[PDB]
Amino acid sequence: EMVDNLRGKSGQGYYVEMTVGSPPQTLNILVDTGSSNFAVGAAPHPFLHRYYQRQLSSTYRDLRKGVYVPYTQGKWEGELGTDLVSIPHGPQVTVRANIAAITESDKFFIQGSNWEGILGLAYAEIARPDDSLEPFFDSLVKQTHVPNLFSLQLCGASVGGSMIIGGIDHSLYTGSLWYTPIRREWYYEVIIVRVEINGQDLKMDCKEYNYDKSIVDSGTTNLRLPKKVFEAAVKSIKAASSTEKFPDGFWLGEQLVCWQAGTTPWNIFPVISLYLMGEVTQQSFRITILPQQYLRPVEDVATSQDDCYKFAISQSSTGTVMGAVIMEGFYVVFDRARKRIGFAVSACHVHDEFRTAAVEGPFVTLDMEDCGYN
Ligand SMILES: CCc1cn2c3c(cc(C(=O)N[C@@H](Cc4ccccc4)[C@H](O)CNCc4cccc(OC)c4)cc13)N(C)S(=O)(=O)CC2
Repeated sequence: EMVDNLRGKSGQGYYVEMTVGSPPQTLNILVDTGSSNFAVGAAPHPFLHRYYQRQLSSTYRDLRKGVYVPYTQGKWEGELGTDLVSIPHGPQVTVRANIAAITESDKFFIQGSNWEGILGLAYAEIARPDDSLEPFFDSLVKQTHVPNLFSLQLCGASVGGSMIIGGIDHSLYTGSLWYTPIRREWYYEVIIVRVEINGQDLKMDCKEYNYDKSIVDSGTTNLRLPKKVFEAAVKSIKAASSTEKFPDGFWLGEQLVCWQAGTTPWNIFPVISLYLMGEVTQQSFRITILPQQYLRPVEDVATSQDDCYKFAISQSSTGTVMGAVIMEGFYVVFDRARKRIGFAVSACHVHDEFRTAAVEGPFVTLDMEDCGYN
């Protein structure tokens, strides 16, 4: 019943339908494992088709406290309160939850995105103003009998997917689920132990891959990498694809690359393998990323004699972010109850006739180094 309950536009997030207040007000809400505040547009905005009207909800309670939340992209400010919330195509329950009513924002809402708010699915430790503001999923678990776990199947301009709350839907993946430990419960922080481009190790001290943290983040589009790792990755992808020369602006994500419709040279771009820490000492597994994932299609009727793409790997000063283009084609299980993240090949997996995205292991390392940065 919960399958295919996500929609979205490429590069603009995935959202689920929710209702807030009594009587229920329907809003589309972006699913974000990279933050912990539930917030909704609550005042008119040029890019909002609708917004939360507190005056029409008898169950709304003002907490008489303001809140400000800056993301990597965009920021908003709002007023804290609580109200009743439901998920029409999720669990059939109603819970009272904290809600930030967004009254002002900057570069947060996206023109034509079809969502009006954001659902932060991470832990209280990174909630604003502080960790006493209980996140939605915590409220959901406390107030209902829903198991402490959710899974995301994000599929690759209209896109779709499934958010399954309370369990795992085996129809959504094939093969085995591999688990990596959640290192610390704030973001969904994980540990990358090795990175290869077309089978070739980048050969860095593995702490570099996790400077200063690595997270799984559905609310971020790109694979974001620490500067040192980003430069190494680009050098290696350039080398692999050297049969064609692209403008420096493409690698900086400032420019599109286009080919005649249907002629994208996928084969000249390498597969990227990210090895994640396993649940056993010095063991790991890898997820493999095809160019069909990290070259993101940019839909534009004006350019449609061609297929055009943006490079969806970018530089970070705040650690590695495994964003939506990494999650796409995998079934990702956020197993909060057992403090682990599971990965499996998704039913909507990425592949052509030569290569397939994969989740595989086990791999062993002799080096006994802890790859966590802290
Ligand atoms: C999906 C819209 C989007 C596009 N892009 C990006 C983007 C970042 C974020 C981003 O910051 N997303 C946060 C949520 C969000 C979703 C839609 C629109 C605006 C923001 C996400 O929560 C980031 N999670 C890490 C983080 C960083 C800083 C403060 C936080 O506070 C708790 C959380 C969103 C987009 N870039 C930096 S990027 O390199 O992935 C490429 C462009």
